[PDB]
Amino acid sequence: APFKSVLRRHKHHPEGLPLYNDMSKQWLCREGERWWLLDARGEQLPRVAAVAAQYITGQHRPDFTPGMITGDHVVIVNIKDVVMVGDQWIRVPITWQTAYPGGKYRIRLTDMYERDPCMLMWWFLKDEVNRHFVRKLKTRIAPLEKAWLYEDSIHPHADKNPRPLCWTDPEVKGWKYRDPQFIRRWKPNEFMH
Amino acid sequence: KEFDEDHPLPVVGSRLNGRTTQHKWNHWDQYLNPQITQSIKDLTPTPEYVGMR
Amino acid sequence: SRNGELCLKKVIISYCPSNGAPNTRQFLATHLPHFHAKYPSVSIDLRPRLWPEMAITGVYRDGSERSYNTKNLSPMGIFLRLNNLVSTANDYDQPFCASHLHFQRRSVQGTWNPWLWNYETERRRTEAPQWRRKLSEKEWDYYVGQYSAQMKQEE
Amino acid sequence: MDTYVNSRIQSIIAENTVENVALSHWRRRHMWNLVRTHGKLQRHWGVSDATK
Amino acid sequence: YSEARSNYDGTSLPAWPAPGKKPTYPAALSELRLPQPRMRKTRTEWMYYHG
Amino acid sequence: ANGLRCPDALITRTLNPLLNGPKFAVIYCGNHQYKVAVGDVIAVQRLRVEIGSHIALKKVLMVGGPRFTAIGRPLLEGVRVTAQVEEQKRMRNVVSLFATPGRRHVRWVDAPHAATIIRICEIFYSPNVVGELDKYKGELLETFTPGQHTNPVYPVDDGYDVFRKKDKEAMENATTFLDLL
Amino acid sequence: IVERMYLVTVLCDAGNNEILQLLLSDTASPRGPDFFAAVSRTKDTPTKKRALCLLQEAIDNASAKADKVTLLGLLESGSEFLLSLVDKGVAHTFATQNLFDYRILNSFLHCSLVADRLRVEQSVITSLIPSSLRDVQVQMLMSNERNALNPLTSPKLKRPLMTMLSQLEYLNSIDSVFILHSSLMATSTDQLVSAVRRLPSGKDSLIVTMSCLRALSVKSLTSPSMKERIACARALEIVSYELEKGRAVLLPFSEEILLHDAGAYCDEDLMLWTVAAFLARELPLVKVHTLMHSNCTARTPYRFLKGGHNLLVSSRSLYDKGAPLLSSLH
Amino acid sequence: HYRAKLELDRIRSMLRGRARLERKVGLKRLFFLMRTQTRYRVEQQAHWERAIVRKNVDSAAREHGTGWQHLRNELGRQNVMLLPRSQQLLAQYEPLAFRAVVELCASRIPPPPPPVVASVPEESYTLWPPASLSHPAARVELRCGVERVLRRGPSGLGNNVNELIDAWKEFDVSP
Amino acid sequence: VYGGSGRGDLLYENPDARRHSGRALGVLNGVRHSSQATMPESGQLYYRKLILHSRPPNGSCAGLQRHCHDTCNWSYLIPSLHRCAESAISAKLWEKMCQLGLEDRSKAWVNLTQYERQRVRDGQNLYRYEVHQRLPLLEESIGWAQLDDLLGWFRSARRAWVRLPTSSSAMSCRLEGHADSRDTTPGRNQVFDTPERVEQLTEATVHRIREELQRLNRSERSDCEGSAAMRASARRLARDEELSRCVEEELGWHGVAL
Ligand SMILES: [Mg+2]
Repeated sequence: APFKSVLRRHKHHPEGLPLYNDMSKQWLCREGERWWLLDARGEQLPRVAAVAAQYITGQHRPDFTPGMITGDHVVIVNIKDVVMVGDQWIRVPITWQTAYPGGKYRIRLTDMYERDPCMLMWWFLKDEVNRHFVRKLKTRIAPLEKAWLYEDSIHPHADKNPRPLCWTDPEVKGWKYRDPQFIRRWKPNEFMH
Repeated sequence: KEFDEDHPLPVVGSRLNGRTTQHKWNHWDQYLNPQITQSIKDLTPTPEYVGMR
Repeated sequence: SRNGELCLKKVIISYCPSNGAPNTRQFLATHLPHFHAKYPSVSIDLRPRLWPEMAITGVYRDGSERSYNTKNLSPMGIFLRLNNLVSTANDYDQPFCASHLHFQRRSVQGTWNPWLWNYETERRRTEAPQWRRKLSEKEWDYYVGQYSAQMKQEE
Repeated sequence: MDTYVNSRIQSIIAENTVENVALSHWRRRHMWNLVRTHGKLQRHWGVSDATK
Repeated sequence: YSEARSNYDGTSLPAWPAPGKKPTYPAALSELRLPQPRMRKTRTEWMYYHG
Repeated sequence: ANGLRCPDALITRTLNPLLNGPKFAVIYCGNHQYKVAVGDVIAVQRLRVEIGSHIALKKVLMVGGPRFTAIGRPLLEGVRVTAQVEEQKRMRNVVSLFATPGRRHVRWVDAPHAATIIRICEIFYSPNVVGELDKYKGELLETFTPGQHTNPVYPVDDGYDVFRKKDKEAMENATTFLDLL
Repeated sequence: IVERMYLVTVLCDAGNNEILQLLLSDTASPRGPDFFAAVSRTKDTPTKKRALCLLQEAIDNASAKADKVTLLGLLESGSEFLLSLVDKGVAHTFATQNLFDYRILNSFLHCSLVADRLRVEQSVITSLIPSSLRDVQVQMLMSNERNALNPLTSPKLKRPLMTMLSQLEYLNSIDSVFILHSSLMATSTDQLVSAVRRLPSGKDSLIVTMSCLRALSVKSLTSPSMKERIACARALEIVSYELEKGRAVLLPFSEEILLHDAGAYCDEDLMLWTVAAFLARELPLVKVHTLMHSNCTARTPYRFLKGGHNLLVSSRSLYDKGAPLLSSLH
Repeated sequence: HYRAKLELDRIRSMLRGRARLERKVGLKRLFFLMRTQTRYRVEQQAHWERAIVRKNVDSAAREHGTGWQHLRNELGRQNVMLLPRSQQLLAQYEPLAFRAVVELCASRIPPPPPPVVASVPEESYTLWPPASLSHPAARVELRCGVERVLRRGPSGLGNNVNELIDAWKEFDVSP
Repeated sequence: VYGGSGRGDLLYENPDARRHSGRALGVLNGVRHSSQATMPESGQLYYRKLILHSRPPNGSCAGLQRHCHDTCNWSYLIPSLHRCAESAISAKLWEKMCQLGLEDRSKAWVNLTQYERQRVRDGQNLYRYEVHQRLPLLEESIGWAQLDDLLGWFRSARRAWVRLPTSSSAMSCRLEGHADSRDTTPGRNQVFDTPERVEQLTEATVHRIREELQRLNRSERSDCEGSAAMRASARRLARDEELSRCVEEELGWHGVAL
C-alpha cells in the first residue's frame, strides 16, 4: 500500500518549497524540452494564455501522457503591451478569499495591472492549467514554473535561443462577401460556333 | 467443422462444457443395465421430487 | 508451443484404483489415449494412491507449475482443462487492454522525437505575388488605371 | 542549446539502438576530468597503487 | 495473403481515370432536398456512402 | 516475392529497391486494429486455431517501411503477413461486482478474457502500381520523372500582411532535396 | 593537450569534428586515454571501428615501451570504450586478446592471488559460460535432464574462482545474494564484515564487480578524509581474501561485457542495477539485496538514473526477454 | 445476501493499517473499492481513454498543420477506416506513415467510388436451350471465379485460365 | 525456496503447500493485483518470487539483523553425520554388530533380531539422505577442511555401517525412477549421480588426508630443523603414532589404501 507521510514540507518550514525546474522526480522529463518565444503585442490575454498553456503542459506532443508532466519552456515577451477589448480592464473582476473573516478581496484588472503586469498572465495561465489539472498539486503547479514571464522586451534567456512560436487564433473567418463583377473574356472559337 | 484433416479444430472448451460435474446413474440407466446398482446412493427417488424447500 | 517446442513438460495426475470417484478413471480410460496420441511429447505421470488429490498439475519447461481442481468433475471437463494446460505457456499474466495488445513496443520507421518535424514550416500551394517586386508594364498600367479610376470617382 | 540539440539529432541519426539512461550521467561521472584538484592525491586515468 | 473486396464478386468501378482526364468526385453536401443550409457530409454519412 | 510490378519500366526500376528492409503492417483482425512488425508478438482475441500453427492475416489496412507506405481504402491486396500461433489462454481476470444498495443481492461475475498470443513471422508486399499520381491535382500523370518535383512548393511570405508572425529566416526559406535520385 | 581539449568539448556536448578528424587521421602518436574516453560518447560506427584499431595499436605500443601508468590509463579508457561499443563479440574478443582482466586486477591493492588465479583459470570459465543468456531457466532445466539421464547405464576436483556467468547454476541454489556497492565503504567496514559473516551459511552469497573494485581503489587513492581511505583499503583486502577463498562472486570484465546490453554505457551505479535486473529476470527465485549507503543516488534508480520519456520502454520492460536490461529502471 | 468475504479475504494485504489488521473493515473497504472500480470501468473509463487518444492524435495533426476535426472528416471521406488507437500508434511510432496519411487527406486525390451493385450478366436472358452444353451465364460465372482464384497470390495452377477451366476434360477418360 | 528450505536444510517443505498450518490460508501475503484472489496464478516464477520473498524468516532463514549460523564448515558437517549415525544406531547395537562382523565376516546375521535389522536399514537410509543433502556443502568445504574432520568423514560412515563406494554398501545404486518423470526443476539442489559424486568426493578427501599428513610431517621437520635439535614432545609423538594407525585402519575398513 502506498503511503504519503504526514510530515510534509510547509511554507513556514525552514526547508521551504522546491523548484520543479530543479527537481529530479520520476514523472519529470527534461530531455525533450524545447524553448519557444511568444510575443504578446496585441494578442488578447485569454487567447495568449491558452496558446502558452498548450505548449507548457506538453499537450502539443503526440506522446503526451497525463502522468508524465513534460513540456516546453515558453518565454512570453511584451506582457506590458498585452491588449484586452474595451471595458474589460474595468469590468472583469478578480476575487479571492483570505483566512481572516470577511477577507473577500476583489480587485480590477486595472488594479492588478498597475500592481504587476505579470500577475495577470500568471493568473490566466493558472486558470488555463487548472481547467484540466486541478486534482494533483504536482500536475497543477509543476507546469506553471515552465513559463518565463517578462514585462518589458529584454530577457536574460538569449542562450537557450527561443524560437519565435507562431500561432493562429480560432477567430479568423471570412464572412460571405458580394461576388465582384468583372468583364468576361471571350474566345474566337466561341464567337465562331 | 474442420475443412481439412491436417488442420483440426482446437480442444479449448467453453464454460458450459468445462463446468460439468460427473455423471450419476439415473433410473433409465439402472433399468437398462442393473449391473451398475452397487450402492444405496444409486437408489434415487422419483425424479418428480426436486428436494427440500 | 514456442518455435515448435511445447512449453508443458509433465502432467501429474493422481487417482485411486478401488476407492471411488470414477471421474478420473473415466478420463484415463476414454480420453487419455487420444490426448497421448495428439501430444506425445508431454509426459503423463500417473500416481495411484489411497486418498488421491482431486487435482491435475502441469509442470512446464521453466519450472512453473499450474494446478487445476477436478473434484467430482466430468472427464470431458478434465480433458478440457488438460488441453488448456498444454495450450497455455504459463510464463506471464498480463491483462487484455489497448496498452497490452502489443507485448513489446518497437518502431521500424523511427520513434517520434521533438526535433523531427520541428523545423518544417507551412507553405503555399502556388506562387503568391510579392509586395516588393519589379512591376512589369502591364501591371503598371493595370494598377495605375485602378488608382486613377478610384480617384476619378472620389473627385 | 543549439549545440545540444545538434548533438542530440546526430546521436538519434547514428545510434541504431535504444537509449534509456540519463544523458547527464556520463558528465556527472567524468566531471573529475573537468575539475582539477591540487592536493597530494589527484585522480588521473588508471590510478593504482603500482603508480603511487 | 489479402482480400480487396467491396461487393460479392470483388468488382468495383474504375477508381483511376484515364491519364490526363478529369477525375470524378463524390457529393460533399448532405443529401438534403433543400438547398439551404449547405452542410458538409459528416463521417457517419461518409461511412454510409462508402457502404 | 517482394517485388513491385507496373507497366511502366522506368517507375518499376525506380521503386523496386524502395521495398527492401523491415516492414510494419497495420492490420484489422478480431474487430481490432493492430500494428505488427517483423518480430513483434501480439495477443489477438480468441481464434479457433491449434497452437503452433502458421497462419496468414487477411485484412491489411496499411503497410510501411523506412522508405515507403501503402494505404488501403478501405483495404489492401497482395500483402502476405504470416504469423505463428504461440499460445492460447485466458488473460487477467476482471471482477465485476454488481451490488444494489437498496436490496440484498450481490453478483460476482469473473471475466477471464480468453485470447490467442501469436508471433508475426514474416511480412511481404508486392504491389501493382498504375502510375505516378499528382497530389495537388487529381489528374493521373501519364509520364514519370524521378528528378523533377511532381508538385513545386513555394514559401509563404507576401509582405502584404504587416502582422504576419515572422519565424526565423532559414525556417521560412529552406528548400528540399530530391529523394528519388 | 589536444585530446583532453576534445574530451572537454565532448563533455560540454559539442564535439569538435575538426579535432576529431585530426586525431583520427594523424598517425605516429599513441592516443592517450582522453581520446578513447571521448569517442565512447559518440555513436558513429566507423569512428568507433577506427578508435578500436587505434586502441589496439596504442595498447601494443604501451606494452612494448613498458610504461605502467600509461598502460593502466589506456586500460581504463579502453574498458569504457568496450562498454560503450555495440558488437559484444568483437568487444569480448578484444578484451580476451589484450588481457584486460589480469592487468587491471594486478593494479589493485591486494588483488594478486586472485589476479593470477583468474589469468590461469580463464580457459575454463570461458567454456563454462553459456552461449545466450536468454531462458537461463530452460537451459539449466535441460542440463538437469541431461544429468538425470545416466549415460553409463543407458579427476581431482578443485573449486575454481567464483564467477557469476560460469556459476549461474549456483545462484539458483543460493537463496540470498548481496550485491556490493562502493559507496557503502564510508567511515566503516562493519557492514561488509556482517555481509561476509553470512557467507559460510551456504545460503547467502556476495557479488562484487570489477567496476566496484575500481571505484573502491580510486576512492581509496583520492578522498577528502583518511577514514575513507583506510576503510576502502580494508574493504579491498577483505574482498580479495573472500575471492581467493572462493565464497564471494566476482564479475570479470569479459563477463561484464558479455552481460551488459549493447551500446549502453555502464559504471559503478548502472552495473549494480543491470546485474539486479538480469537476476530478477532470469533467476526469479533468488532474493537479491543491494548493500548501499544512505546517501548514494543510485539507490533510487527510477528518479535519478532514469532516462527521458522514451516510447520504446513500458512498465513491463523487465519481465520480457526482448528488452534490454537497462530498460527496467524506467 | 452474499457478501464477498471468502474471496476478498485474500486481498487484505493490499490495504494498510486497521483495514489490513481487522477483517470487517478491510472487507468493507475492498467491497467499496471493487464496486466503484467496476462502475468507473463500465460508465466512465472509455470516455477518458478516448479523450486522451483523441487529444494525442489532434496534437500530432496540429504539428503537421491540421486538426482532429478535418483529419477525421477526411479520413471518413477517403474511407481509410483507421481507429483512433491506430492513428495514435502511427503518430507515435511511424511519423512518416502518419504524415503520408495527412498528405493523402490534404491532396485532391479522388476517393474510391461507392461499391458497385451486383449486376446480372447479359447471357442470363438468352434462351437455353435455343432449340449437353453449359449455360452461358454459368460459364461466365465460372470464368470469373477462376480469374478471382488465380488473382489471389501465386500458385502452381498457372496464370492461364482456359487450361484451368478445362480440367474436367483432362479428368475425363477417353471412351 | 527462501523461506521454506535453504540449500543444506534437512527439512522438506513444499513451498506452495501449507502442510505445517493449523488454519486455512485466510490472507495472502504477496499480492500484486486485485485479481490475485480468485486465481492467484501461483507457481509462476514472477509471482511465487513475490510470495516466498514476502514470507517471513523462519528458524533456518536466519534473518538479516539476526546472526547466521556457520553451516558450510566441514568441522560442523562431519559431527552432524556422526550424531545422525549415533541417533540411528545405539551403542549396544553398534558393539553387537562390530563383534558379529569381526567374528563371522557378515555371515551370522541370524543372531540379530528383525527389529535390529530394520533399525540398521533405516539408519543407512537416513545417512544416505543426509549425505545427499550435505553433498554441495561438503564439496564447498573440502577446500579448507581439517585432518580430524577429514578422518571423521570415514569414522561416521563406519559407525553408520555404510561402505563408501570406490571405483554393507548402500551408496552403490541410485533410487529407481524414470528420468522423464523424475523432478528436474531448477533452483532445487538435487544431485542425480550420488554413487558417482560421493565416490569422487571420497577420492578427493583421501588425497586431502594425504596432503594434510604430509603438511604436518613437513611442518614438524621444519620446526626440528629450525630448532637444530631432535627434541619432540611426547604428546606430539603419541598423537602422530595413534593418528597414523587410526587412518590406516579406518581406511582399510572402507577399502581405500594410501
Ligand atoms: Mg469498456
